[PDB]
Amino acid sequence: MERYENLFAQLNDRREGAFVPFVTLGDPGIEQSLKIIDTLIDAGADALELGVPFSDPLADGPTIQNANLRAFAAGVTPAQCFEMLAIIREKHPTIPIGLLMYANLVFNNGIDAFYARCEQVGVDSVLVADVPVEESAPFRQAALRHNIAPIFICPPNADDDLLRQVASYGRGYTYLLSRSGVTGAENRGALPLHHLIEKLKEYHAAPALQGFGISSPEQVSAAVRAGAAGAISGSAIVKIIEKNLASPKQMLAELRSFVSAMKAASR
Amino acid sequence: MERYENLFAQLNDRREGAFVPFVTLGDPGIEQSLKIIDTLIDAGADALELGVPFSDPLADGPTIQNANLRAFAAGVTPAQCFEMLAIIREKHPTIPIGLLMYANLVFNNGIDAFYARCEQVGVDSVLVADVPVEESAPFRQAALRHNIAPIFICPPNADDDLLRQVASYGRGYTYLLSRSGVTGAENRGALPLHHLIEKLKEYHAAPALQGFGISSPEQVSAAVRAGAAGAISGSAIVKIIEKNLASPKQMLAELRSFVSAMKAASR
Amino acid sequence: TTLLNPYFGEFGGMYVPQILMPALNQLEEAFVSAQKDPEFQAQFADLLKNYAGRPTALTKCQNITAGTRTTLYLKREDLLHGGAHKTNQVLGQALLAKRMGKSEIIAETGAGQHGVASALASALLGLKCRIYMGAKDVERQSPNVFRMRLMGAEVIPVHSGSATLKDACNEALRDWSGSYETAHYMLGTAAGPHPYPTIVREFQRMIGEETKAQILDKEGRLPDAVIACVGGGSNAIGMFADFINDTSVGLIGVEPGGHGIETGEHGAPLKHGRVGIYFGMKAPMMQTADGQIEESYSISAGLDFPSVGPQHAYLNSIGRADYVSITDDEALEAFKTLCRHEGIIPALESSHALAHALKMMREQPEKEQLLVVNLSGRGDKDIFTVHDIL
Amino acid sequence: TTLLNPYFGEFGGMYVPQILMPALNQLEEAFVSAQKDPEFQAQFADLLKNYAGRPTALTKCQNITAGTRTTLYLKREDLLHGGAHKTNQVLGQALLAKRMGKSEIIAETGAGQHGVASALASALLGLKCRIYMGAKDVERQSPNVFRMRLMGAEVIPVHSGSATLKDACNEALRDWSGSYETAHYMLGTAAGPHPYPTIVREFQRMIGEETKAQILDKEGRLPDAVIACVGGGSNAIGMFADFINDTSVGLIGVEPGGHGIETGEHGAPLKHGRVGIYFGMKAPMMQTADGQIEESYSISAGLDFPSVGPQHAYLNSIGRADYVSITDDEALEAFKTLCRHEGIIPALESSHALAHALKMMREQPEKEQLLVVNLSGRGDKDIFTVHDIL
Ligand SMILES: *Cc1c(COP(=O)(O)O)cnc(C)c1O
Ligand SMILES: *Cc1c(COP(=O)(O)O)cnc(C)c1O
Ligand SMILES: O=P(O)(O)OC[C@@H](O)CO
Ligand SMILES: O=P(O)(O)OC[C@@H](O)CO
Ligand code: NA
Ligand code: NA
Repeated sequence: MERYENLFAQLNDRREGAFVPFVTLGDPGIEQSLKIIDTLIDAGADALELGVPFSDPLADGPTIQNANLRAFAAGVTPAQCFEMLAIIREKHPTIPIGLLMYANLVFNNGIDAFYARCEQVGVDSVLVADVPVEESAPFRQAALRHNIAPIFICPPNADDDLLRQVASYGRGYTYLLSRSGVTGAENRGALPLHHLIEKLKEYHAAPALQGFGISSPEQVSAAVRAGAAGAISGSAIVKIIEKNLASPKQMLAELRSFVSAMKAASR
Repeated sequence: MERYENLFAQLNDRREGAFVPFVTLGDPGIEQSLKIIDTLIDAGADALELGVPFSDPLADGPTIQNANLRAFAAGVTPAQCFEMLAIIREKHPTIPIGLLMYANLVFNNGIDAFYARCEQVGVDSVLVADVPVEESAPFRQAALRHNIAPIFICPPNADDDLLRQVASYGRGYTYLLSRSGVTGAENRGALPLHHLIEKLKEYHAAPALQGFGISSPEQVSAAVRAGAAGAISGSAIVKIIEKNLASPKQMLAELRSFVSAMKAASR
Repeated sequence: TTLLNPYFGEFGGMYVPQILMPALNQLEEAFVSAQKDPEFQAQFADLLKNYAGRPTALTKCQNITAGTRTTLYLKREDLLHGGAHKTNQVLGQALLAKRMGKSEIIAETGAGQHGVASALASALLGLKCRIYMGAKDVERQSPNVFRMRLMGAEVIPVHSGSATLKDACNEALRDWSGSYETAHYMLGTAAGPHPYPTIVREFQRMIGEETKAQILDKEGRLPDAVIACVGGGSNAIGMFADFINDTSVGLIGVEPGGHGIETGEHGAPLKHGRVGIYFGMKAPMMQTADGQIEESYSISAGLDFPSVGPQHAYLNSIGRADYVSITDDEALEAFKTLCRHEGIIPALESSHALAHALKMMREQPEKEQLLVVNLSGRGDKDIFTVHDIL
Repeated sequence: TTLLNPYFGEFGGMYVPQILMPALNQLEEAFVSAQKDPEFQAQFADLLKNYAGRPTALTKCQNITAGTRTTLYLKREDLLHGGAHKTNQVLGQALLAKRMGKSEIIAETGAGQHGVASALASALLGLKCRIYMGAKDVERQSPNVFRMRLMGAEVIPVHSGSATLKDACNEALRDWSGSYETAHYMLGTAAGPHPYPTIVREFQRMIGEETKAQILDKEGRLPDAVIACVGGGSNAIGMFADFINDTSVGLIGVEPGGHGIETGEHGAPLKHGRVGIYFGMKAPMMQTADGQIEESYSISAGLDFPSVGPQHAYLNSIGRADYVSITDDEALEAFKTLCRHEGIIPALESSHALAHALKMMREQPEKEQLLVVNLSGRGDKDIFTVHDIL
């Protein structure tokens, strides 16, 4: 399949950037997480970035640490996540679905088997957060054998050799980090990313989605203006979950309002 | 004065040994201790051996440790002991009164001054328990300048040089230890003391009083038969105090009964 | 690209987010440079000798072995400043931090010994130290926490996950992911992403070097085996390293068997766990069937690292080293035996190593064998634990 | 009659009941013989080196002295096996006990460090050890009491008198008065009846001998002064002994000033008590006006001996050594300062010595001076005390 390529073509025809929310699958329970995801899509998400609960999420700040804790309190397992993913794909045939995973969950039962399972349920891409390019060979090879785009992070401290590698190896989109650190809506990246963005385009990298710290409409429009293809927002979304745990209905209303606003900013 | 010499002459004329009780001055209070002492004399004590309460009585077993604790609970001081001694001498003009002291109380305000105070109140002798012959020079010299007999212990582990020294330096009586260890009525000496006794007489030592562990009449008669001039009993007496603290009248009756019995055994 | 191989066979690697790779490459290059630098080597040796108290004694234990043909020596890391072998490598890492121009230290700790060690080195060398510690561990190690603070380090409780060592490991890496330009991460064992397994072995290898010279002096030959406990693998690789090429010398590492391997309440991932990828490396891990990382269990708090150094997994795979386990009750028995027969109170960690030596002796008392146990630390810290059990 | 002079000027002597004099003469003769015996000297040196961890380091403290003209070294007895200097002399006394054919050891202890030391030496050397300890001290030193028992010693609480160190001293002597044929009394400081002051100095004098060689190596000259705390006097005489004939080297001993000398709640009998006769010797004592012996008060439990070694009273009288005092708050400040600036936790006893060095530096910061402080022990035992105060 070529869902990212079809999306970015469509968006380019409308001179629009992508708005891509992140949530942790199963936070705060399977049924509510499925409803959350449908709301994100109905309110204008162009693609999804989705996490699988893990015991030791070392690239995540407290907001996402807490989403994982909530999912674990609900008993959420990787196998349950895969069933959710199949169900999400059965409802929504074209939206790109990307996973953001920790290495041990990919390697656990065999790297090839993980990518095969992603292809069976309809996932389009996988970013493994704790696998740098230097260790990526078996992951990217397995991804490509199963028609899954392997995603790499382009960090702010990237040198030219890394840009070339990222551009060569990645598919679907390039994850352009806003800043150093871990995920979190509190901490906004402010570094100029124009140069990295141009260098990636020069090297024919997959289109760039800016992520980490994106929590407001003006940051979506800023990312698109700098030349990125879009932006990812996770902690900001997850905080709406955390603040509304006691009112599931109000939780969906606020998610709708926020995603609608963030998506409007990409146009 | 020559109270020990007069006593031993008198006793020799009656073929009798001396019976000499020990108590701690001021145990269990000044007034009761004075009454205890008068009872010991009325019941037949030939001489007295008297302790002054001290913080660290390292030659004493638990019975006498406790007498010291009781005297301290009553606030008994060395100066109060000296007043008691003067009063005891004023009541009883001929009985030999010997002190058994720890060194620090003798050295505290000056060794010479201590012996001078003993002469002023009428004491006849002083044994300093933690001064061996090798350290005795200033003590014996001060004693002799103030007409006080310096007493030495002849231990069971005594060699010939020690016997000669004890015989040369001592006056009044020689303290013949029944055994190694510390004071206490529980532990009876059983070593044959005949040889030490003969050697002391050969060297013209002061007459021997056996002490430590003497708690029964048969031990008094045994000491006299072996050639000693008498016997000292302290813990046995002190235990009668300790067991009768709640009945001062019964305490004096039992002390009378015991001293009478011990004195009868010396005849 | 790296200067040194990041793998020991299939184990090891550099599984960190991309943003931390420059910090690892910088550290590897600083280390390679320091190892050829006579001034760095002289400075490290001076602190080891005149501050930490090296060389440490090699003590023969004839009362323990009486009546048998075992001769047993203990390498006395319990006499090193701080009471455990960890002091050796924190001093070298502190010096590497200064060589790179860093002024701040981040460290993780479980039982607290690594945190005390990191705080003391940082106090001596003028570095600002912050320590991450699982909140459950903070609660049960109040003495160590107070020592760290007396030494001027900041101790930050970690409440995420299981609130124990692995979660402090995560938090340390989250911090470094944002502060690597000014801060060095002073990792506490011979594990984690390259180059840490290699640097920690080389900054502990004086344990084995001294042992070799000491045993040759006293017995005129090498040991039949050297025996060491394995929490994360630092004291054991420091003892083993100099003997790896001496093929006649056995290398035995002892993981904690806890309540017994069959109970599942143990800390023996090398022989009884499953390979995974966590904490920057591919190595045997304590983990569930679905791949969630779990804790190690031992009566000894310091054998709590839920994985093991990749060099040990490699030495095991090729059969150069053998790994076994010792239970809580076996370790307690060895602790009691050393106290009573040699007047040395061993750490409950080290007691695992001594317990396995005692089994080698007792099971074949007429076998002639010259054994060295690495006595990795002192056990004054363990007397309450032992008192309460007993 | 004795082989060696039992007095240091007017101080010292053998003020024990006559029954104990043969035991003292026997011990003096065994000691004189051992000191000329190459095999005894080799055996003692071997235990000191390979069991206890001698020589101990001499550590320069540049962070503490920055900005001043003081250079300060610490002699690291905190790194000796057991954590304090007491281990040196219990090993020698254990060997003297065996030389005389004795199989049992009696010892007293206040804070417990001497009891642990005696128990460890007795465990190593096959002696049956019994320890006397004031019941008030038993209650407040549960850790030490448990260490003694883990090492196989019998600990007997003493309830007489004040139920503290002096009363344990008495009880030890009462026992020996009855058991001297089979038991050696392993006295805990350089005090008591001759020959103990002399034997304990000679079995501690390697502290000063090593210091001298170490300072000559590092600075090419002797110290301007060596500074040590004075509880009973052992660590201080062990540091001072080798420098007594080096007239340019100051010898400063530091008694505990407690709450302040003027309060009367102190432990400084050498400069603020009165000479008496107790514990077998004539020496300055804490005592009332009527001559009853009293306790020493200090925040540090181990500076509790209510008198002082007769050699110190003699060195003071002739002006070869100078004695001063340091209060509880000064000792606490020095403890905090060493932890934070050098990463070493000092015993609160040793902290008195370090506090006086810090005053010498701070009061005249432009005076050039090379100082050695005897760091008599480690302070891990004192962290609760310090935590509670703070
Ligand atoms: C920390 C510690 C250990 C365990 O760590 P390793 O890295 O496996 O050596 C073992 N012994 C002691 C005394 C420790 O402090
Ligand atoms: C016992 C002790 C002291 C006091 O005793 P001294 O005989 O005066 O040395 C001092 N420092 C430490 C660490 C001790 O354990
Ligand atoms: O928005 P943040 O800072 O949580 O960063 C995005 C990540 O969660 C997911 O891609
Ligand atoms: O009878 P004892 O054993 O107390 O010994 C006597 C001493 O108290 C006094 O001389
Ligand atoms: Na482990
Ligand atoms: Na003192």
